[PDB]
Amino acid sequence: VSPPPPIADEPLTVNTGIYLIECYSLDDKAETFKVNAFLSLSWKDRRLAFDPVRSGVRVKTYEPEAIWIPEIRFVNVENARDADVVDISVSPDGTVQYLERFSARVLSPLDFRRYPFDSQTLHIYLIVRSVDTRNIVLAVDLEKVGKNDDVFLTGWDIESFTAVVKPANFALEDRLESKLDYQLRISRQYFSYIPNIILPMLFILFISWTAFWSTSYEANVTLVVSTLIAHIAFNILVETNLPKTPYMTYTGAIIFMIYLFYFVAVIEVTVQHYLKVESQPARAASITRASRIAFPVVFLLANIILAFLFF
Amino acid sequence: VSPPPPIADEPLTVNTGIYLIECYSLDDKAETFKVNAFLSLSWKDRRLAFDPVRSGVRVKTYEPEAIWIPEIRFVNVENARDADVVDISVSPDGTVQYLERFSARVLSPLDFRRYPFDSQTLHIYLIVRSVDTRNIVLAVDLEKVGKNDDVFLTGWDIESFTAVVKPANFALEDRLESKLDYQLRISRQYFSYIPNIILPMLFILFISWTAFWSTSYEANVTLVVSTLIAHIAFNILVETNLPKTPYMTYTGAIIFMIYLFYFVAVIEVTVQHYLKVESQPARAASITRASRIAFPVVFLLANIILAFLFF
Amino acid sequence: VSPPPPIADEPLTVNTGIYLIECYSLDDKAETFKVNAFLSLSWKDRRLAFDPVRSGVRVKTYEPEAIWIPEIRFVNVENARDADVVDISVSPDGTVQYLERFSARVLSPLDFRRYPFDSQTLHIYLIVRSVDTRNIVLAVDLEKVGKNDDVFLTGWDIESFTAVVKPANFALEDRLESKLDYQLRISRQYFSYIPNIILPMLFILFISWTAFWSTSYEANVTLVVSTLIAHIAFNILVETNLPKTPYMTYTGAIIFMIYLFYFVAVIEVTVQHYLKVESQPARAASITRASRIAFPVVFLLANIILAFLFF
Amino acid sequence: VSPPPPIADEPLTVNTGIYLIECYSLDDKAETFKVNAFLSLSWKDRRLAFDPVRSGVRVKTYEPEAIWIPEIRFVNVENARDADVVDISVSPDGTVQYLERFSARVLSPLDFRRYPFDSQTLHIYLIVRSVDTRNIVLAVDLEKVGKNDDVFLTGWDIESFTAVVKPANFALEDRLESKLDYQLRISRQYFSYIPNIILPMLFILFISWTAFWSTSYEANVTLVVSTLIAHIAFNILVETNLPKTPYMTYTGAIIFMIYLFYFVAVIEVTVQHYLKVESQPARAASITRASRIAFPVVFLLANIILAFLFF
Amino acid sequence: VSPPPPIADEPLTVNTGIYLIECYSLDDKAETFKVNAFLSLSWKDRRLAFDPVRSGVRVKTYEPEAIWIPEIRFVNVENARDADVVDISVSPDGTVQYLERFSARVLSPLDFRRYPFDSQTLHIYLIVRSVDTRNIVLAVDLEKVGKNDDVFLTGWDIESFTAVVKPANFALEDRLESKLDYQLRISRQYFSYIPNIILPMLFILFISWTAFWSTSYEANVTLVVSTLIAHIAFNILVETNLPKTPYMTYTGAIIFMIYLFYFVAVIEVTVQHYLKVESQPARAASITRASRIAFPVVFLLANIILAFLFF
Ligand SMILES: [Cl-]
Ligand SMILES: [Cl-]
Ligand SMILES: [Cl-]
Ligand SMILES: [Cl-]
Ligand SMILES: [Cl-]
Ligand SMILES: [Cl-]
Ligand SMILES: [Cl-]
Ligand code: NA
Ligand code: NA
Ligand code: NA
Ligand code: NA
Ligand code: NA
Ligand code: NA
Repeated sequence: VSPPPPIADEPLTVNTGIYLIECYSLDDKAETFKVNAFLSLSWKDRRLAFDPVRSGVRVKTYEPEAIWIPEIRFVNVENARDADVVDISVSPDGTVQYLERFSARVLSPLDFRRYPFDSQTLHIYLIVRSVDTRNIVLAVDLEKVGKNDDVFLTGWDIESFTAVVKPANFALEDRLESKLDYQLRISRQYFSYIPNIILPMLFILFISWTAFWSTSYEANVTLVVSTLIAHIAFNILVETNLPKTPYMTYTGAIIFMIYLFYFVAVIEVTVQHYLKVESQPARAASITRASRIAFPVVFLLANIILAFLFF
Repeated sequence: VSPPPPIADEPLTVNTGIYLIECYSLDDKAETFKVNAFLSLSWKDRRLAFDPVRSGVRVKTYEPEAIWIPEIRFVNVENARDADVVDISVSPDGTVQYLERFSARVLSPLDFRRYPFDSQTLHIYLIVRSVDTRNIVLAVDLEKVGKNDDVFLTGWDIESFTAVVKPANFALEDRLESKLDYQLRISRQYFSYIPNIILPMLFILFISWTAFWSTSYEANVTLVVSTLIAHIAFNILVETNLPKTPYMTYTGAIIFMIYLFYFVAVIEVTVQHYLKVESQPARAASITRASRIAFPVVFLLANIILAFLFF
Repeated sequence: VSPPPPIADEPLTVNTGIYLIECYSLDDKAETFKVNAFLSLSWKDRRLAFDPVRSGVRVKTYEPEAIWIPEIRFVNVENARDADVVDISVSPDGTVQYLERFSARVLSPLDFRRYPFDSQTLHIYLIVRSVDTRNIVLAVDLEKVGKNDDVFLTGWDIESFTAVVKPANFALEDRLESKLDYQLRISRQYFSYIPNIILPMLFILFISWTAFWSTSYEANVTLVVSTLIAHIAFNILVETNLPKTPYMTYTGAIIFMIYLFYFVAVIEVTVQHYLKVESQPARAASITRASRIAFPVVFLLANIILAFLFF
Repeated sequence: VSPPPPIADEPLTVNTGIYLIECYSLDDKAETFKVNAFLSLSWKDRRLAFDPVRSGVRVKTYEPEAIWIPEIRFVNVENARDADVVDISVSPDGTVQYLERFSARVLSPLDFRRYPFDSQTLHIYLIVRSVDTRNIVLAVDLEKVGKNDDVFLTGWDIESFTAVVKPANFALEDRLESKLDYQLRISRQYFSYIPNIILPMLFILFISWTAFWSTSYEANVTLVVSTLIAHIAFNILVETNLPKTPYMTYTGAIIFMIYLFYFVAVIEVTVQHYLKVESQPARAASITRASRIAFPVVFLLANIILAFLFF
Repeated sequence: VSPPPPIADEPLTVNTGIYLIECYSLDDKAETFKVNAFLSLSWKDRRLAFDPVRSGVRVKTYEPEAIWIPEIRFVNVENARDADVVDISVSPDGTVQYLERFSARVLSPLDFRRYPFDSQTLHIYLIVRSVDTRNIVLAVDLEKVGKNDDVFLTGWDIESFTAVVKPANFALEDRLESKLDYQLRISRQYFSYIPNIILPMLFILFISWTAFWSTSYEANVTLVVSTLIAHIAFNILVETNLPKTPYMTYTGAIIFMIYLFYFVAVIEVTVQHYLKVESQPARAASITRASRIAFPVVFLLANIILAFLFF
């Protein structure tokens, strides 16, 4: 088999569509997601044309090996897609309608800057390479792009699944390549982060601030050091759910800042004890009373600054 | 091979059945389960009809390649099922009996709202896409739906395996699609959660309440902060066995609420110490004595409220 | 190819044997084990019979495709076995000798009631489904059942590998099915649990009891709470190596009971401090002295009761 | 099929190229990385030459089975590459142009000495084994070596992808072997290590040094021991992201050194308490005051020495 | 295809060789290692004899399916090897030279008694089963046994790769089997265990001994209990890298013994406090002073005894 011959000098247009059946396993650390979908292909092959009257058939079915089929690949996949051909239908003018169901693990970078209040645009890049005989170009049949209503991605909200209609045509290894960008827009369900990480982390921080209403150094050291350790546990927990980024994430920024608050609280607790031992408690009392206001105020303002820089 | 031709205009009815052999790996985080089962298919193909008197044979056995077989797929699977054909039998009137043994990893959402006292309905969706020549519709042969007595799903009780007899017929990418819903009803074995998570979590909480019978601030801080850390460990342990949900689970609610009790216990311990330092112990004594009753009472009532909202 | 025809009305007897080459990966949480073995099959096929004199051979070697071979399956496997045919040999009277080497992941429930002093019976269920043409029944050739001397299952002692000689014949979807039960008896190597979990867990408990020889409330609180946290760590460690069971395991029972001992030790430490503060130390001394005997005595008796109930 | 015959006595030159499409999963512990790339091959097969004016066709497209193709393998792969042939083109003179898209998991040792400020040279070794008929030698077509602009390796910066043009020709098992070295130069994005591991580890260390401004032994013991435990947690966290090395890494050296600082701080806190109990506080005061300067000074100098030895 | 016929009555000798290309993933817990190697095979099949004059060629190249190939298997593999035939060369007398490149996960028991200062002998067992027509025996061609210079097993030193030249010929299921033992001798790189586990574990132990220079019970309890918890963390860390053994490992013995030292240190700290409360500090001072010498001395002697018993 060889590619369909051009009537004039035109490129062969392969119309495409992706219909999502299942979306699962969005792995943040790996920056991958698994997909199960229909891939539809359509092109004209004059050599397969027929007259309906003398044939007695309005449509003709073929086996993949019997006819020429464009070698369509995904750019951003781990391994080649697992595909099973569903149907190959030919109309009288030789218009081929190809349908396959596939499953693939897709590599798509994620922007963690606003985590866990982030949104992402996942990409599925469709590609075809041209042959010596002719140039093969991809197109989007919008009527064949979509997703099942039941498509759920655990921990995410699916906003839209659209295709950038104009392909990116370019040369690769001295042959032209036609690339389409299918975009799946998603937004993270931040809900669970509030009772599981955010609030517990705030509670332990506020508990360390009770040391500003205590003159007991031994108790103060216990309050600040114990809560700091619990903060380290949350920092470790958060970083296990995320890849290493060359930038600060919103959560990472807050987590990092909270260490400064623990560090300054230890200085305050030390200064307070030192003065009381040096028979200067009036003074230590001034520092402690100021700290009761300063710590929550600086915490609020620093958070407003951070939220502003990130959102 | 091509589909059996219609006598009139009727759709081809493919009778189905699923008989569960093994159920394993119900993964809560992934919202998947693995299944090993028999898939039974039955349809009439008049082209295969024969005379039983002259043939002397009641049944003819065919190889899958020799005859036309409907392309039956599962909607909610990770990858296409791993199937092995067991038997193909044809009756004299041309009724085909197909039997395969398959294994598949099934995607089925779980409702964690009542965890670990939850029940689930797992789904296995069977599907067929109509061909250009004719419309294919699915039916349930109840005589071929079931499960082996030894079918065990570790940590769950299997209640029933039934099929919704009426298929969901709909158009998808300009063809008809016939979908059947096989339902596996299961209930979680909550037993182990009691001695492993629930009771240990209650013991540490009650231990924090012994601070209401102590005037030692240093010991009190140690009691409340140490048990709080142990509570954080249980919170982390619980969240590792569960996916992130856009809602509160029953366990999540209790775990979250317990933080409030630790937070208020720290305030009480602080207030008590502050008053004793300020030479107001009679007052501190009133707050501490009230706390001895208030803490267990509010804990009981808050739990009754939560159990009511969730069950 | 079709099954051997019956001389009278007899079912076809397929003689079986399993010879274990390798046993590995007994996964307690998954309740699976991996096996690498020889599967031997033998049956009479008269159509294959030959005269040794005429043919000039005493044995005939065929390829699997050339002759009829029974469709033998394993019931309790995750996926169908990975098998490679080693030999097919036909004797002059049509006695077929089939040999394959296979590997499979087997599902076999485990009873954790006596963990880590437990013994198990792993099962490998061989099955055959009858054909329209004839009924197929399985038998055990004891001369072909065994295991390599070097077969080792990490963390277990292999006791025996035997087969229940009488098959379980039953109807499944109006066809006879013949099931054989191959049993691998194993006993857990409990050794390492003693220095790694049991003794460390007892040491920390005994350390909590030193609080019965101390009047220092602050030190007592530190002793009991710190050791309780270490006990929580061991509880978590143990539960990670085990699946969730709808029953109490021996270790689970001891682990759970030890919490009660920590809880009562906290009450004692609290009561002691409360009385001393209330200027009643003579009394507190009576409770503390009683506790020094009561705690180890009740611990020993409770352990004798538990060991009795479990063994 | 057999290899192309030599015109004189020359070895067959197979021109190669690797074009990276995707780079993912650089696993530090496993010392592996996954790659998805184009592999291009070119050689002269005179038996395939044709006339350009007579034939009318400028290029002939063959199926892999139709022609002789050199058996090209990767040395440093876990399993054989997953490959799909994209195109085979023959020019009039018989120059074959082969193109495949492959995916592979590559074993490539990493030097962790400067971790997390390390750079690596990943290798992809291409190999060909000569045949009895003739010797096969590899060459690099630099026009066919490259990488997609979008190639991202999470947590790393990709510097260059080049090939050592001169193959390593050697005898192995009495036949010639021709090996090419493709080099992917990468540098680790150390950014995230600063707020996640480095700074938290420095903060806890500085917190231990507040014990040099405290006379309270009980508080000092709590400060030094608690922070040491947090240091152990960071040591464990770091070692989980790294394989075991027969050398010290930069981070490993710092982590190890910090233990010495905790050890000496415990000695100081002990010495201070001992002297105060012995009614020698003037002296304990001299040791404590010296420690306030000595600890940060020795820490700075030891770090300058370490950075010098490692960079 | 059938086996080559014997000239007299001798068994067919299949000469073997294994050349290691890659060694990776030595998994201590699983007692497995992955291997990528060349498997060379050589046997005489006179039925393949040819005249170079008539056929033109001096050596014939065959496809595996075209000729008889001995069914060579590995005994100790999880699944059947992933193999790809590199060459099948037949010389005029009928001597076959077979070369395949394979990858396999090998089961090989490990002796952890001296861990992490242990050495191992990994085995790769090659096997052939005899057929009816004739007996097959294996031999080692030493010229074809070896390893690539670049072969590295992360965390191990490779000493030698040799074969036991004499096969183990034995009967199995009424047929002969010929088994060869390929041995890979390795020694563990213990380096990293010193700064990561050994020294940190010794530092925390020595820190607990500072309690012998302190009269503060509350500080002593904190010193001994905190370091004990850190010791538990190291015990857990070590046991995660190792399988459960029915014997004591060297590290396991030291780790276990250190618990006894913590237990006795708690007794000492308790005894000291008890006597001081009972107004007997002179005596308490004698016990504490003795402990300062006894603890390090008994620790040194117990380690000399253990090192002696293990090495
Ligand atoms: Cl693809
Ligand atoms: Cl499917
Ligand atoms: Cl099976
Ligand atoms: Cl029955
Ligand atoms: Cl029957
Ligand atoms: Cl390869
Ligand atoms: Cl093998
Ligand atoms: Na084609
Ligand atoms: Na068919
Ligand atoms: Na057969
Ligand atoms: Na070829
Ligand atoms: Na304390
Ligand atoms: Na063969």
